[PDB]
Amino acid sequence: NDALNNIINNARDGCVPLNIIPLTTAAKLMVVIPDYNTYKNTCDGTTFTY
Amino acid sequence: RLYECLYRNRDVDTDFVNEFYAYLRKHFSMMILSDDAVVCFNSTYASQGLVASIKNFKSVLYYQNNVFMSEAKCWTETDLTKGPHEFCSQHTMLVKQGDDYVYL
Amino acid sequence: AQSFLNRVCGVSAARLTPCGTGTSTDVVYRAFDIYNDKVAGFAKFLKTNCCRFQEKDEDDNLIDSYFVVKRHTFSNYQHEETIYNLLKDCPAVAKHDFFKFRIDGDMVPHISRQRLTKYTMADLVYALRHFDEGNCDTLKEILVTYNCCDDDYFNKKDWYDFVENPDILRVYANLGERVRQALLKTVQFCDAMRNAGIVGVLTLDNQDLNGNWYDFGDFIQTTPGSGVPVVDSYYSLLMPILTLTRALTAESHVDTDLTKPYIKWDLLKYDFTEERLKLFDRYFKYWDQTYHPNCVNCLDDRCILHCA
Amino acid sequence: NNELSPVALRQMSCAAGTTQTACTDDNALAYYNTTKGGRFVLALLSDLQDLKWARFPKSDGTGTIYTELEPPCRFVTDTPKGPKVKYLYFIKGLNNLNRGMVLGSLAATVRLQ
Ligand SMILES: Nc1nc2c(ncn2[C@@H]2O[C@H](COP(=O)(O)OP(=O)(O)NP(=O)(O)O)[C@@H](O)[C@H]2O)c(=O)[nH]1
Ligand SMILES: [Mg+2]
Ligand SMILES: [Zn+2]
Repeated sequence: NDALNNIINNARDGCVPLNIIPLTTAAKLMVVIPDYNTYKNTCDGTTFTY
Repeated sequence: RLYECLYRNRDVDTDFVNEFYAYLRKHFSMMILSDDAVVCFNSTYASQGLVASIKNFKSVLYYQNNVFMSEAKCWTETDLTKGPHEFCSQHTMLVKQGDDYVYL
Repeated sequence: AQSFLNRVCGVSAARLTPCGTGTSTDVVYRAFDIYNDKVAGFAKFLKTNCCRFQEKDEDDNLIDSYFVVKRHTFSNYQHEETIYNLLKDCPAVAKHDFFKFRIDGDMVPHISRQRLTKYTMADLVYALRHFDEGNCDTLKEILVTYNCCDDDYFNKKDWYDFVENPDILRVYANLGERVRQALLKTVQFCDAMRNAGIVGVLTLDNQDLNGNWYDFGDFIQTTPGSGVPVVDSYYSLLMPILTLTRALTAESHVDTDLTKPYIKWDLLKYDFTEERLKLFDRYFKYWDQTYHPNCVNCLDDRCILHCA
Repeated sequence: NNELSPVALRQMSCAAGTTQTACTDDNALAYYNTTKGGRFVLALLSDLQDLKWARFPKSDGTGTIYTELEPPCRFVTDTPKGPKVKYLYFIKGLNNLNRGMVLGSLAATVRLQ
């Protein structure tokens, strides 16, 4: 994607850590919730922010 | 000299390393596999804290490995005529084979 | 008689309670770090000739602060007098009080310390490094006194365990700030000791839990600007604690204060080579051994151990 | 009790100078560590102001070792001569504990003002 270019071109060198590429570029999130209590504090409603 | 070479000094003291190794192998005979150990030690020393005991491994595991050694997984025997209470999950029995006595 | 108690309190806070018997010493069981010329070790010995008095807070309840007056040697008396006179202006030095009280026919000298804490740092380090649940009363007291827990926590049997009761870390971590303060004040101590021209060897049982330092009985003098502190048992014995109690947790906050948000590092910044050196220069300044932030520059395997 | 130096070691005069060949002959007073794995010089007491390179021939004579005398330490002493304006040089890369032993033994047996 173009977001990969935007995130790499702004590195001081061009080497970005691996655990931030999906964080700031992935186009789909997958949550796994064990019980309703955790569901209420994570994915309540149609929209949520992570 | 152990404290001296431990904290004061900075480089190896292979004379004293050899000395300590000799002392250990003379008073702390050992048998190892991947974490399944057996230790035969002089007892009239460990009763005075001159060598390791079974509480000392508890303390070391506590402050370094960050686990508590419950005193129901580590045993201790006192009559060598019967071998280790358990090693590699096999008990040891002293029986008569032929003319002599063997451990199976 | 009783005027001894009037002399000890001196000018500050005469709410004395004798914790001994009369004017006689008080035998104890503390963890030293002796190495003179005949004995080494890190074991519990017994009393340094200390008479101890406890200060009363208002409402006549007892508070953790003591006046430990020793009774050892005139030559050591003047020796300590001179070192204290040189070393006084530092904030991390606990206020001595040298006086001369008469017992029977002898102006026996005393060193009446001021506002101490019942347990030093060597006691914490020992009783946490030589753990024994059979008798961990000292750890119990040290835990309850500094508001880390309450006595009712110690009835939940298997409280010390790490596998079960994983909450015990939250009890230990609350001892964080105190240890941090010790480190900081220790650093300042070294600075003073260097700038005054003093040769001295530092130990963990020379430090109340607040951070202060005391009893420089075995020091010597040099020319100013050319002092040396010897920190090789102190730091090294203390090392296994700063990860049990998460001693550096107060370093991801915006200004290293517990009542602030977290520092938000940039997403892509990975080097963290100057931060490590700043942390080293703040906390461990007199660890006279090169610390390479990246181990690729190490010389042999032992230096790799020392930098990892 | 954590005592700095319970009994100490000895001294001999040695050769030193400014640069590599500037080491002429005996111009120093060196405390040394007599270990069974060879003698390790501890400290250099000098009456010259700027030395940087000391030298001692190895025990077999074939080789000689050089020591960088890093920046000195001013002091003055009491003697029948009176004030002795001397400088303490340590071999570059001396641990704090060895500096402690050197200075402790000096101030114990050598008079300072
Ligand atoms: N914190 C604390 N320590 C006490 C108390 N009573 C006795 N002590 C002991 O007294 C010690 C004071 O140090 P002390 O041995 O007198 O001096 P030092 O610096 O350790 N060594 P040196 O005697 O050579 O100067 C503490 O480390 C501790 O072990 C007390 O009520 N509180
Ligand atoms: Mg004392
Ligand atoms: Zn290194």
